[PDB]
Amino acid sequence: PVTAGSSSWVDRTVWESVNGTLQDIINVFCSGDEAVTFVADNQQDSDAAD
Amino acid sequence: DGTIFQVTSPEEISYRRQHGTNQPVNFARFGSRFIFYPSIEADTPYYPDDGSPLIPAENSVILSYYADPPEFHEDT
Amino acid sequence: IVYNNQAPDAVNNVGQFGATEGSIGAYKQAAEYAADSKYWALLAESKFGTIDDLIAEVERLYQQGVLMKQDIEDLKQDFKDQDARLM
Amino acid sequence: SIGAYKQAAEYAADSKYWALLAESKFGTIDDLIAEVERLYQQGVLMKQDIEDLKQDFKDQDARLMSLI
Amino acid sequence: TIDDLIAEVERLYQQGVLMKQDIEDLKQDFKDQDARLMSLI
Repeated sequence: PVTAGSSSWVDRTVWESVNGTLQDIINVFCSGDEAVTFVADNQQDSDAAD
Repeated sequence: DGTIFQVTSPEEISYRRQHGTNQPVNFARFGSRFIFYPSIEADTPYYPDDGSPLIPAENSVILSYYADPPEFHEDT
Repeated sequence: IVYNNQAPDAVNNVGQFGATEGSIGAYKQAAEYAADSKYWALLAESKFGTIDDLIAEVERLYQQGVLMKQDIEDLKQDFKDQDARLM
Repeated sequence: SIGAYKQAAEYAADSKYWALLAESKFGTIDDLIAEVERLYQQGVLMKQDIEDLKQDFKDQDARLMSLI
Repeated sequence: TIDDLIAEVERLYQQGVLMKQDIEDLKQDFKDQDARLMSLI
């Protein structure tokens, strides 16, 4: 705000952009019943992945 | 640093006062007085008995103005 | 390149602002007394610097003189009176 | 805080009048400083007196120690 | 500044002149007491 007569308005494009992806960030990882789940390759260790 | 002033009216400098926050220095002509919005403090010595160049009076503001030349008073 | 050795040789008899023919007398008398007052102001500062230093230095040595003369006075008075009463 | 520009002659009248009274009373206190400098000569007068009695006591003190 | 310093230093003078005469009176009193001590013994 260089001067009072300079009409010191500020645009916040970064503010919409920074959270802009975050409408999707929380919506994909932390949206479900949980976040992560392990999977195995055989029934020998399938009882340990859960 | 060679900062140029510019000139304006009272009606604006007064606003500047009522809105203290100054880089574009302004000034104006109140009768026989010069006003500057920011409370500047350039300086000269008291009456010039002098005895001091003082680095051009502390390298203060400097003015460039046309002056009334002297009326002749002598043949030579 | 140029020398600022030039001096005003004419009389300030004209001028659209400030000094006028009806007021140049006030300007002349104000200017001459301002230099005289300033000239005697520097002398006033010069003599004040000497007298203030002189007053400060004599008071300091007087203060050191008083404490050293008082210390020896009580020391000698105590020594003589105690010696007199002991014997 | 900006002052206005009235007649220069009136300001010159204020210029000299205040300067005249300021420098005149300035001269008076210079005499006041001068008269204060006139005194304090008694301070050194008792000073040399102190060593004079100190020497007399020291000379006497040697006499008593020599006697005793 | 000069008025402020001249105010206290003149007090030191007045305190000094009052104390100097008191000690001289005591000094004379001690000297005559000392003088009469030698005369007695």
